[PDB]
Amino acid sequence: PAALKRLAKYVIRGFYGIEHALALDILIRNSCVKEEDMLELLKFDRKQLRSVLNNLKGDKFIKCRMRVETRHNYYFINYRTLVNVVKYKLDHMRRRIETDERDSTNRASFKCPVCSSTFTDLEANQLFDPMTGTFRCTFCHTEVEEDESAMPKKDARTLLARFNEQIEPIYALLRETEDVNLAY
Amino acid sequence: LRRNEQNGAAAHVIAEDVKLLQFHVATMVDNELPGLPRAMQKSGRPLK
Amino acid sequence: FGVLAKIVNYMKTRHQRGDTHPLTLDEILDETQHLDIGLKQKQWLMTEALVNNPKIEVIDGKYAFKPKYNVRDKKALLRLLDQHDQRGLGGILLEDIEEALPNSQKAVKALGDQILFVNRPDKKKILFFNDKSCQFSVDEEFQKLWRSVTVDSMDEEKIEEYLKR
Ligand SMILES: [Zn+2]
Repeated sequence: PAALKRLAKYVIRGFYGIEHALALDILIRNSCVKEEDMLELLKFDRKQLRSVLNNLKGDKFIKCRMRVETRHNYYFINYRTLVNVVKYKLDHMRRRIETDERDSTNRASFKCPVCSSTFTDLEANQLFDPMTGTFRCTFCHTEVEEDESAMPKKDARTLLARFNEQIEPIYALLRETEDVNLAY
Repeated sequence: LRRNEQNGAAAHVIAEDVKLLQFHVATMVDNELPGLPRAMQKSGRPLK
Repeated sequence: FGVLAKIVNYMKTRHQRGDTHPLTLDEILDETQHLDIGLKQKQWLMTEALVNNPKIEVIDGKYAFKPKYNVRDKKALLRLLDQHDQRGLGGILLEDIEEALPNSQKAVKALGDQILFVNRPDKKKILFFNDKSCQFSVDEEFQKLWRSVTVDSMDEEKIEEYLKR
């Protein structure tokens, strides 16, 4: 290993449970600590430790194969996958938030106070008075209501920039990744 | 199931919940499944 | 032999006093309202059998220092935790009360110092630690929007990154 994976997992704990964070830190030794040896050292309940290890295994962080022999859980910390897993997690996340941004720009735009029946901007001809100028609802000629939200007045959002900034430590740590090792 | 996934509930909780969801859907499609329990109407009468 | 376990409980309360000093059996037997005759000799045979397995430490000379972990201060807690996290991790609910002031002022002395006390284990367990490096404060919406299954898509992650590349 190298400082890459050390700092990486150290900052990766920040997402999952801090109870999982202590267990991840126990990978300080790559010695592949066994489940019962972990009960001796981590001492978390066998059920709590089992749940925690399984949750840490599911996201492809670590891999375990207790053989048979007392049985010895083949604990691990698969670092080669770790980097790709974190990259895909942010890769999907950056996509989901940008799509949420763009998909939030569409709305009916109009309403009637009574009858609460949004129409569309396209209904202007039906929802209008040749004379009075105020847009009036079809089955209640008493509408005045314009837009509950006018439009994306602000820039894209503070949400996207907030993700950009709160993750600048993660971006910088993946810049420290910088492919230190060309191995498998 | 949606709330469990939202909260990040236990994997076994989600697994059993998905099992029950599958059972309910398959039972609604067909209540005469081979070697599986029958969904009653709280009165002993199997649902149609 | 039951009176012997009672003597063990007595010396446990003696630890609780914090005035633990090198002692012997006669003074304890007197203060616990029991005599000194051949009965003390047979119970001392049992007591030496105890000295063969005295997890509650009962040594022959200067002794009775039960707690496998035993120091007494806020600095003591800090430094023991420090060396143990150099060893890597540790701490249980019984350690503090066996080692130090009576089960109060300890969660207090932990929360007061720079140590943000670690009570993460089960309701009856406190794995003490002091955390220095920052758990990256992540918005809960970001903390759990991060939840996209990706539970067994290994080759899929390879190819997906190769695609976005
Ligand atoms: Zn109306």
